[PDB]
Amino acid sequence: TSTDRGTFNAPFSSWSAPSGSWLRSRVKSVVGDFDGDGRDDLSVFYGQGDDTVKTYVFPAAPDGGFTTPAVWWQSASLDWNRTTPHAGDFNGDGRDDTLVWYDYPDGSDKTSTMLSERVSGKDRFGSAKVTLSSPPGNLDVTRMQFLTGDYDGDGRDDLATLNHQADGTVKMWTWTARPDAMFNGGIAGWSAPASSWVFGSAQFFTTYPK
Amino acid sequence: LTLRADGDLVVVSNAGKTLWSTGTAGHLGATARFTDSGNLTVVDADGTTVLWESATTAPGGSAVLQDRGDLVVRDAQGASQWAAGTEVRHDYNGDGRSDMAAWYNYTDGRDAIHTFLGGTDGTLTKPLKSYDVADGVWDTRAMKYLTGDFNGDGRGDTAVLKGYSDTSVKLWVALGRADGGFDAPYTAWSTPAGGFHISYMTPHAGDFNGDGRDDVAVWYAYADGSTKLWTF
Ligand SMILES: CC(=O)N[C@@H]1[C@H](O[C@H]2[C@@H](O)[C@@H](CO)O[C@H](O)[C@@H]2NC(C)=O)O[C@H](C(=O)O)[C@@H](O[C@H]2O[C@H](CO)[C@H](O)[C@H](O)[C@H]2NC(C)=O)[C@@H]1NC(C)=O
Repeated sequence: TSTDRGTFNAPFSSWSAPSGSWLRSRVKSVVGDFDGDGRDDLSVFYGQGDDTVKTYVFPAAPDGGFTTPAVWWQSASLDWNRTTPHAGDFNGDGRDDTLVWYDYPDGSDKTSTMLSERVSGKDRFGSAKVTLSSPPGNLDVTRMQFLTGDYDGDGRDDLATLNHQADGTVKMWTWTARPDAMFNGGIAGWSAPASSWVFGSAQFFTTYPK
Repeated sequence: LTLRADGDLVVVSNAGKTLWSTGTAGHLGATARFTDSGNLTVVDADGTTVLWESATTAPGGSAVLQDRGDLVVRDAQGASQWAAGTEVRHDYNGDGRSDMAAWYNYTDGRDAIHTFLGGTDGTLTKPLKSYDVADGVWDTRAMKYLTGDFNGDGRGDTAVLKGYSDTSVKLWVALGRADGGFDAPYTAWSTPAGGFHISYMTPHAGDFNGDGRDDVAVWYAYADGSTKLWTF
C-alpha cells in the first residue's frame, strides 16, 4: 500500500493457493475496476488444460487484499495460446472491462470486447464481439507493444501501439473507442527509423505485465 | 380464385374479404386465361384485347392456387416466376386473419403456448393456452422461436430451435389447430453434438424454396469469422 510520503508500506499477503492448483505458467493477468466499487482488482485468463480460456476475477478487499476469485467469462472457441488480454473502460460505463487481442492461424488478428455488466445481481462479462480487425499479414502481434488508456480524454478508454515494421520503422497507432465499444480506424502518430528508436531495446511502462 | 361476372378477376380469403384483384371491373364478358407462353392474362369480350397480365414467360408451366394461401405461376422446372402474394402470415386457425402466439415461461419452471386471435376490427382478443406442460419437460435456457406454415395446411404452425446440454441440436415443430391452439411439438430435425451450435445459429422462417411450404434458413456465424447461409 502507498503512504502520503510517496513510499510503500511492508507487503502483506491475502489470497493464497496450495501447490498443484494455480500454475504460474498458465496465468495471463490484467487489472482494473471491474465492478465499479472504487477499488481496482485482478483478473486472470487461465489456460484450462486444453488451451481453452477461463477468466477469473479477484475482487479487492477494503483492506487492500484480495478475495476468493470467481469466473466471469469462459469460452472454448478460442485458443489460450493466441490470446493477449487487455483491461479498460471501453464504453464509459464507469466500470472497467476487457478485450482480447487474438492472433489467428490465418495471419490476421482481431480484438474481441467483453463489456462488464450485472445481470440478476450477478457480475459477469457480456458476450464477446469483434471491435477491431485487420487483413492477414497487416500486423504481427509479436512485433508490437501495447498500452491502453484514454488518449483523447473523451471518457472512454482506448488502445495504442508501437509496432515494428518490416523495414525496421517504428510507428504509433491509436484506435479510439466509439460509444458502443466499437473501435475507429487507427490514427497514425509519431514514427521513426530504427537508426533513432530501436524497438527491441525499449520497454513501456505498463499497469500489468505483457 | 374467382372471375366475377363484371370481368374482375379476384382472390378472396376465408374471411370473405378480397386480398387481390386485377381491377378489370365493368368489362362484362371478359375472360381469364393461361397462355401457352406461360403467362396469366385477362382478355376482353372481344377475345383480343388484354386488360391485365402477369407479364411472365414460362412455356410448359402452370398456374396453381396453393393451400398455403396465394396464387403462384410456376415454370416447367417447378420454379416460381410470379405470385399475387394473397396470403395471411401466421394465420393459426385459418379464418383469414393473422394471429400471434407466445411461449410463456412460468416462474415455477412449467411453460405453455398462448395464442391471441385477430378480430374483425384488427384488434387482438384475449389469449387462449394450449400445450401446457409440467416443470422439467423443457429446459428453456437456449432456444429460438419460429413461426410459419410448415406443413402446407393453409394454417400457420410453429417451431422451436433448441440447443441441449450435450451440445446437440433439435428442431421442434408444432402444428396449428383449427381451434387456434397448437398440438404437441415433435422433432422435425436433429443433429449429433459437434455439428451445429445454438449460439451461432440465427434462424429465419419463410418459404424460401417456393414449394408451397414454409422452411427455415440460418445465418450461421462461425467462430473463425466466416459466414454461411444454410437452408432446411
Ligand atoms: C458464456 C458464453 O459465452 N456462452 C455462449 C452463449 O452466450 C450467449 C448466447 O447464448 C446468446 C444467444 O443464445 O445469448 C446470450 O447472449 C449468451 N450470453 C451469455 C453471457 O450467457 O450461450 C451459449 C448457450 O448455449 O447459452 C453457450 O453454450 C453453452 O450453453 C449450451 C446450452 O445450454 C450448453 O449448455 C453448452 O454446453 C454450453 N456450451 C459450452 C461450449 O460450454 C455459449 N458458449 C460458448 C462457449 O460459446
